Order: sequence, then C-alpha cells, then structure tokens
Amino acid sequence: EKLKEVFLMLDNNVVECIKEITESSRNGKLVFFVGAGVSTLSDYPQWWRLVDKYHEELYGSPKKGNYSSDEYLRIPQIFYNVKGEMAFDGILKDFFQVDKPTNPIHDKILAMNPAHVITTNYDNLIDTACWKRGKYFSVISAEEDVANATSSRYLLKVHGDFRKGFKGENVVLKEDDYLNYDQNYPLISNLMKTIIATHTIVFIGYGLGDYNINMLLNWVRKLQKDSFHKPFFIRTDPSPIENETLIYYENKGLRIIDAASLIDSNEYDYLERYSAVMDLLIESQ
Amino acid sequence: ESKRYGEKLKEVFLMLDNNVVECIKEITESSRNGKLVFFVGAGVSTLSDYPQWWRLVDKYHEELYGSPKKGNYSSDEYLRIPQIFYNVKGEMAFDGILKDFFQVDKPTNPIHDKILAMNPAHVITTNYDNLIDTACWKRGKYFSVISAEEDVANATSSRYLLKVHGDFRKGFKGENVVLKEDDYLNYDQNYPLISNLMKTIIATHTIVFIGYGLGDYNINMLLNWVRKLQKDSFHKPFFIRTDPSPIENETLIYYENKGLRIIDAASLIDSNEYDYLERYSAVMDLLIESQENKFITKDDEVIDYIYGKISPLFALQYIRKIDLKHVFEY
Amino acid sequence: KLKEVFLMLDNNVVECIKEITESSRNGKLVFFVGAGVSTLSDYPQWWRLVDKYHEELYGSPKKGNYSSDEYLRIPQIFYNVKGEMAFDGILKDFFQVDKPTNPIHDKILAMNPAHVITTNYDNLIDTACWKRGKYFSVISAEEDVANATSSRYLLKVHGDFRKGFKGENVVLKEDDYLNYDQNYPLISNLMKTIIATHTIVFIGYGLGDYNINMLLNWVRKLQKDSFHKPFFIRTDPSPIENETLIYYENKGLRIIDAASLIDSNEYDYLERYSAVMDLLIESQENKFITKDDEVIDYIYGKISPLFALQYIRKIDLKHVFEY
Amino acid sequence: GEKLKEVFLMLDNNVVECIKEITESSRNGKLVFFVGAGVSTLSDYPQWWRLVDKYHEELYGSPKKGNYSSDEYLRIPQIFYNVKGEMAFDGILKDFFQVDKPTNPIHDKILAMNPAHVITTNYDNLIDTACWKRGKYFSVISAEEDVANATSSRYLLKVHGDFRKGFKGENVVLKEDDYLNYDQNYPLISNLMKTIIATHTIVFIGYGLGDYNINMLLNWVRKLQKDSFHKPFFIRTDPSPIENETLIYYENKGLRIIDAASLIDSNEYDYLERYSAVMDLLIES
Repeated sequence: EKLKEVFLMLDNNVVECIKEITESSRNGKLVFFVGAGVSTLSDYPQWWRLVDKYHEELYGSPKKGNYSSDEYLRIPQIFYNVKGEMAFDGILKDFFQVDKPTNPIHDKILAMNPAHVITTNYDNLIDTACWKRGKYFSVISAEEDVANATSSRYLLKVHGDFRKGFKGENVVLKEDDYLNYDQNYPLISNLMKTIIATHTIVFIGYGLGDYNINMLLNWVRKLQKDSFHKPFFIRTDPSPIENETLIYYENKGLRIIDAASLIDSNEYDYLERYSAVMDLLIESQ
Repeated sequence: ESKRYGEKLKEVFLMLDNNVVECIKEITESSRNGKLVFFVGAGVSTLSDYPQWWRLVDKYHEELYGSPKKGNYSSDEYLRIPQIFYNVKGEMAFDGILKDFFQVDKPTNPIHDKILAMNPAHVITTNYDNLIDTACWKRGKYFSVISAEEDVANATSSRYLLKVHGDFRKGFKGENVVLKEDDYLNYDQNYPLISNLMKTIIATHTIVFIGYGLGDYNINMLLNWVRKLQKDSFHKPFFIRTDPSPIENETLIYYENKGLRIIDAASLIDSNEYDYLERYSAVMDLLIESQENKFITKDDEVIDYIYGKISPLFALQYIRKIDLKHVFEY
Repeated sequence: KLKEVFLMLDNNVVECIKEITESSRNGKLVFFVGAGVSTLSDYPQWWRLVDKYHEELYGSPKKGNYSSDEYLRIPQIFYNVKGEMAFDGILKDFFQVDKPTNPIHDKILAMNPAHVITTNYDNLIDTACWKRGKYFSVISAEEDVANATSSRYLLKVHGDFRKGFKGENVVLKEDDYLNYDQNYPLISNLMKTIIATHTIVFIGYGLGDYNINMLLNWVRKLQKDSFHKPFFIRTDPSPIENETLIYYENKGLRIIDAASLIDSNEYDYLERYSAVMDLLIESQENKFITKDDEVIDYIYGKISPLFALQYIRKIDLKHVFEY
Repeated sequence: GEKLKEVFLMLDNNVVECIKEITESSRNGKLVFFVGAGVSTLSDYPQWWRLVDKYHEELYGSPKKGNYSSDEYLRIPQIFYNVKGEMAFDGILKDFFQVDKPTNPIHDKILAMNPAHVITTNYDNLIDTACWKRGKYFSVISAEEDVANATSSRYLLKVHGDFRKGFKGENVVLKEDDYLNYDQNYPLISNLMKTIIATHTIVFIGYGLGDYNINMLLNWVRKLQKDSFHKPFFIRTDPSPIENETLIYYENKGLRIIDAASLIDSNEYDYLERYSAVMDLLIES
C-alpha cells in the first residue's frame, strides 16, 4: 500500500518532523494544540452558522454576501450591545446544546498519549473521549481552575466551555473579550505560554490564517531563537501549499506538515487526510 | 447644473433629520472657531484615481505566487501578501513594485479644495499621495508636513499636516511608509512621537472623519483607544459615511454608542450606487453652504445670526462703521 | 560685575544660555517647574506630611530616616487601613495655608514661556500667572483637556486641589503613582507631545524625583534625532562631581548647575535659583561680547535672508535690526 | 531545641493555620520557597552594599558620606557601567563575588523540608551546593536557553541569573536598566516563575518587609481575579516586632505574614536563631 511506501517518499524534512514528534511522544513532552477543524469533522456546528443566526436575527437579511475577516467578531458585539444577553445566551443554548459523537481524530489524539492538550474549542468532545478511554485529565477552563488541579495533566481550555451553564461570560467568542483576553485570562495565558515553552507543540485543525496562530506567532517572534522550539503545524487544506508561504511560516517558527502532498485526497474529505497524517504519526511508534 | 445644485441642496437641507442639523451646526461652529481638524483616509485619494492598495496587493500576489489571488481578496491578506514578498524577494523588488504605481503625476480632486475651504487647524492624513498637500499650497494656506519622527521637532508653524503612515517625500523607499504586516504591528513602537501627536490633536480638536469605511483597521484602532480613554473626556468625533447602500439602524446605534457620530451621505440624497464624487460633494457642500449661510430662510434665523455676530460688541459704548465690515467677513 | 560673571562661564553654559534665550524669543520655551520652587519661600514639603502620617499611623515619631519607597508606602498604608476620611482631613489641614509668591516665579514668568508644566499641587505658579497679568488655561484633570480655553497650557501633571482638598484629585499615594497611565492618559499624552515639540527646561528638580526618571526612561524610545535634549537647572549646594553630569548628558540632560556659577552657602537656595534666573534673563536682552569672527557672523545671520531679495530700501533696515 | 513546646502554645491560630497549610502542601509536594538575600548574608556572603561601596569608591573617589538612597543601590553600579565601562564593571564582580564559602544549616534544612521547586534571587551557589550534597537533582534554570533544556521536572529557578557561564555583568540582572529591561530580556523565566507561583503555594523566607522583587510580584498578584491565587506566606525576620497596621495592609494585598521577633526574643544581629526558630516550627509539624 501507499502508506507503507510513503515512508520512502516523505521529504527528509517531513521525516525529521515525524521522528521529532514520535520522540516527544515517547518522552512525555508532547502537547497537541487542537482547534475548530477537528470538532467540525464531527459535524459540530461551526462559528459562521452562529454568525448567520445572529445576523438574521439582528439585521434581518441573510448573510449580507461575503463576510469580512473582522465581521466574524463584530455582529455578536452588535447583538450583545443593543439586544442584550438574554437572547445571546438563549441562541447559544439552542445552537450548541447538541452532543455530537467523538470523531476518530479525538481517539487518535489520546492514543498518542500526549502530556497535555491545549484546546481552543468550546466543546467537551475531548473531555468525553478522555472519559471513554479512561485517561484522567485536569480541566482548566477559567481562572478558578488554575489554582486547584489534581494531576499534572492539564486539559488547557483557553477559550472556556459551557460547563458553568450556557452563558456568554464563560466562553470567549466576542470582540471585547478578544482584546481583553490577556487581562481577563492572565493565569491561563501564562500557563499556555509556559507549556509551549517547556514542551513540544503540534498544531492540529488550524488554518495558516487563524487568529490564535497569528497571535502565538507574534508572541513567539519576541523570544530568543536558540531558547525556543519550532512548533509543528499540520495543515489540512485540500490544496497543495506553495513554497513561498512555507518559507514565510517557517522563518516564523511553525514547521508546516502538508497533508496535501503526502496523500492525494479530495477537496471535501478532511477526514481522509486527518486520518492519514494521524496514522503516519502513530505507525512510527 | 447652474440652478440644479443650489435647489437640490436647499431641498435636501430643509428635510434633514435634527441629528444631522445639529451635526452641521456644530461642525460649522468649530470650523469658524479655528478648531476643526480633518481626517482624510484612502477614500478621498481614490477620487483622483490614485493607485489603491488592492491593485498593489494583486500584483504582489501575481509576482510572488505566480498568479493573482483566486476568489475574494479581502481576508487580511492586504497586510500578509506584501509581507511575504518583503521576506522573500527582499528590498529591491519591494521598492520597484512600490515605485511602479506610486510615481504618478495626478491632478487634485475638487473634494480636496472643498475640504481646505473649511479652514482646518490641522489635517491628520493617512494616504500616501503627494498631491493632498499640493492642493494645500496651490492656495494661500501653509501647512507644515509631518511624516517621520524627525519632522515633529522641526515643525515651524502651529498647523500640522500629519502623515501618520508616512509618505514618499524622502524617496520611494519601502521603509519610510507603513505598508507590510510588521509595520502595522510595530507602529506604536516605531512611530511613538507621531502616535502621541495624533492622540494630542484628537483630544483637543473637533475631529471629522472622511474617506473611511465602517470597519477599517485605523478606525478600530482609534475607537479602542477612545473607549479606553475615559467617560465624557473627549469630544465625540464626526464620521462621514459615504457607502452607497444606506446604513442599517442597528449598526448606527452600535457605532454611536462605541464613541462615534455618523453622518451617512447615502440617506439624505437618493443618488445612484457608484456616484462617490456626488456622495462626498453633497455633505461637503452642505457644510460649506452652512459656513457662508446659503440656508437661511426664516426671519428668526436672520436675527439669530445678526445677534450671534454682534452680541459681544454690546459691551462696547460704540464701534466704528469702518471695522464693522470685518465682523461680517467682508 | 555681572558682565564679567557672564564671561567666567563654561562654553557649554554659554551656548545653553543663548539657546534658552533664542527659544524664549521664538515662543518655543516650555518651563518645567518642580518641587523646590514651591518649597522655596514657605510651602510645606512631603517629608513633614509623611512624618504626621507616621505619627497618626505608627504611634511614635519616625526614627532614623525613611527610605524613598516609604515616601509613598506610608501614606498608602494609612489610606488602606484608616480610610479616606482621615487622609482627606490631614490634607485639608496641611494644604490650606496661603503663602505669598516669591520672585523666582516672577522671573520664570518673565521669560514668556509658551507653556509651563508643573508637578506642584499648589497654585503658587497659578496665582503668579494671574497677578502678573498673563493668561494660562489650567489643565489638571482629564476633563480640562477637552475643555481647554486657550492655547497656553498651565499643566498640573499630578493634579491640584482646585475642585476640593481630596485624595483623588492629586497623585500622592502609590496606587495613583503606579496606575498613572491608566488614570491620566490624556494629560500624560499632552505632556509628552509638549516635551517633544517644544524646548523643556527643568527647574526645581534634583535628579532624585520620580518624574525626572520617568521622563528620562521615556526618552530612550525616541530614536536618535527625533528628540531635543531638555535643559536642566540644578540648584543643589554641591558640585556635580563631573561623572553623574556625564551620565545624565548621555541620557539626554544638558545640566546647568548653580554651585559652579556662584559661591553661595548651603542654605542659600533663594540665591542659588536667583543667580541662574538673573543670568538667563540678562542674556535675553543682549548677546555675549563679540569678536571679529562673531560680529560678521551676527550680521550675516541677520542679512543673509535679504540676499535672495534683489534690493531692500534703507528706511526699514531698522526693522531688520529691531530699532 | 528544648523551648519550642511552650512556643507552640503561645502562638495564636494565625500562625498555627499557616504552619498546618505549609505542612499539608509539603506532604502533597506543592510547596515552593522563594528565598533571596537575607539567608545569603548569614554565610558572610558579600552583600550588594559592599559592591556599591567599591563602585562609589572608584567613581567619586570618596566613601559614602551617609546612608545610601534606595535608588542609589540601583544607580551607583549603573553609573560605573556607563562612566567607566563594562570590563571595569565586571572586574570587581570577578574578584569580589568569586569566593568560596560554606553552606549554613538553614540552606540544608530548606531542602530537608523537601520542596517541589525552589526559586531564588541570589547569585551564589549555596543552594546548588546544598542540592548537590543532598542528592536531589534540581534542574537549574538561570539563563534564557536553559528553559528549553530542562532535564527534570523540578526546577532550581534562579530568576536573576548565574555566574556559571562566567563572572560577567550580562549574566546577572544588577544594573538599573537590567531591572527595567527584565520582561523583554527574560520572557520565559518570568513566565515560569508566574506559573509556579500560580499553580503552587509560595513561601517567602529571608526577605525584608519591602523590596523591589516582592513589590512587583505583589503587583502582579494584584492584577488578578480576587480568588484566582493562593495567599503566599511571608516570614519576616526583622529584629523588631511587626506592627499590626502594616500587617493588615500587607494582608489585604494578599499575604499572610509570620514574624520571628514576636515569636522569640533575640539580639540586634543574630539572624541565625531568628530563621532557625521559624524553620524548626515549620519542620517539626
């Protein structure tokens, strides 16, 4: 099969990344930075659907054509500012009460036995998967959870969850709390920065233009080059990435893993390349 | 067009909302009080068909990526695509692409003349045109141009024409302007004096925005500082919205509670979609005609004008008829 | 006697004094008054106030000497434990005694400054401005910046008791010292832009004040040629020792010290300030003694612009030389 | 020795509860001691005052005519760095700090308490020598690069740096500008210190009532949620009893102070017994 034959086709760079990730997994210093991609792979609603619901309820017109980059964090502000919080939390409840089954990628992530898992999402898919597999994890979703931790295995939830009710304050999806994230979440931010500093981070389910990736790159640039590791980024776009972007995001610290080049998958099959890259990581043992 | 525009403006003004009427009154009072400060953005320069950022980023994508960006090309790439170029091709290619378009002798739009006709104390400016200031000198108004940090301490007059993002006066180098992703991130650390000067003029002058769009990066960076300043410590800036489609009431409420005051040009005139020149001209002509009083019809307005221009002299036993001509602006 | 006193001056002093006069005649000089001009005549200082805070707080008088941090820690401790009422009462009792103006303030205002910036919560400079007949828009709180009445700024950086003798209106504790940029953004920006765009002369400060150090740290992030180095009129009764002078000149302070200029006593602060002030004022009416080099230089400085002009009539040459 | 039995009874609940919490943290392996100069002076170690005295001697040519100002302690060395030079600056560091001294019993008992991590602002090797002679492999983190090469999970966090790479002025934060340029120069060390403080229980030992480091740490604690941190312990060793009003002041900022002058009666400079009494009270329980 091609999965056995790809071990000879991988670029020496990719071979080095696979070896380093496997070594970090063996040493218990691997942290997976998961995002919206893996949750969406389990048919979980994406943020743009909630944006559309707010827009239709607020403006009265559907989607107003193509959304701008800042539009995804502006309409909820317009809703919270005039309509209030009651409708905001109600809409969040109706859209996000469903409990989607865990996708296989969540199973593979815990099968890799990571030291910690930093999640930017707002769902308990990883919590449910960990409870299924029996590997105990410590949930860190708010400032009150930093002080009280049972074991040194932190499920670092940076953006919050809906555990303390379906309310806006617990979860960071607005604009004001995006600017005031450092002020409102100082301990979790410090823990996140320290965890990336000490351990080896592999990014999963993220696009090269994501907000969190860009802010993390901004914080990385100020660091000493010889005193910091290069985080692994696994891109799952359906298009073959070009060399210029790879250089731009390589001198910026991230190590890009291109699933498009490794496996000839389709355009609307994220699961195929996600599973292929996870299996390539696992089979190295 | 002789009697067309005068009658059109007369019809527009006598139907305007009281909010816009108060906005016009306050702007005119500030202008005649030596306090108005203007904020011309990228929109005003495009009225003279000046090279826009989108064409430059399109060529940067074409050269760097081998082809222009497919589909929509507004996804924060305006700052990223150039930056990659600067981090791959280097300095000379960036400079060449910069000088290819920005080295054009373009005539000045009349909107600039209407702006300068308001007699503003300072004009904080963002675009890169060397013709925004040219319209200033072809009249009898001197404005000290401040573009880099070294020009702040060397200013001569008390009136500033501020190039916040820089300009190409000192050559067409890629380091004297704020274009790539890094400069926008390091603006507060590379141009501290210019930022302080900006916040100084903003706090002590009436601010009128023009040529911007609701959601531009600079407007947001100003609004967050405004919200951080204090409660009721700043005079609310005036915003001239000029987009073709009328503004929904919800966005108006949100932005006027965020610390802005919106004057939407698409509501008071029912013009066509792509008619930007007339959209700017309507509001600018309302301001100008309110300056020189081509709007007064009722006797009460006449007497209120006379009393507002003569009341301070009621404390003087007598005034020569010769210098009374100076009271009513000749 | 003073004519040859101007001669026994270091070339650095000679050029600094003429630069200050040029800025004053150009409407570009902004004075920076600090603690020491106020306490010159009779105004109470912070040390006795800290002493009474120790008395009301710690029971017994202060023993030894309190450190620099204690200057703000002790009032802060008193405010945190005993509350705002007693703090306000103590301030009201201390800061109500009106004191007459002193000639140093008249000399400062006699140089027609474009602006004056002070960290004094008193109105000594304010009253001297009113009594002399020179108008200044008083800016002490944020709300004043929006409501500025004129273009001349009497800036009270640390606040004042013009709206009432209350602890909030003045920066005295540690909280408002640490959270200054989070409480007074507008006035801080106005101070910074005034310092950047004008000429700043520090008077009353003694290199041991928080404001001077904050400003010097602010200077370090202003490129190289984008800023002018402010002058410094030091009046301590001790020579500068010529190494801290080097340090502060490298950091951006052209120090002028009164100890080298005149041989005053150790309790002669009035004379120490007055010597430099009279020396500065007397140089505003005339230039230094000239030679063959400078006379031609002065004439060329007053005539070179007229060179571009083809011809100039003779009657108005009095205006060129100012009568 | 044979007199603490009554001292247990004399001490009120405010100290008994602190001792109990310290013991519970010690038995759970979640206690960190933030020590500094003050237990270093007990080994006759050259204090900073001698260093600034030498600098002032080589700078103004005369000894101190009085008591040094609070800022002078940070300004006099800086003057020497700007007027004389850098080699002149570190010549005195090379010939003056480079001294062989034994480890006082307090340093050994600090490790006998078995702390999970120790954070120290000193520039010496006393703590390292005690760690080597006890056998607890503490990963020394003194420079910026060491954060990326932490062999063990237990960190000997020397925040201010070391002379191990050499007796150079750039390896230790001493000058005023170095204190001012601290977060910019040492992001990873600051992050690690903040996370260790947040996720553990910190005990201050050998500190005066107010110094620079405790001030900035208390400010960083202040810019937190009102219940996101555990109130740290402060062991005041000043010969005079601590006044109650300043005790309430320093407790309202989020500290719990245990003095020794109120606990035992001693002489003006016998700091060994003052540290020993409190350390025996802590270790015995």
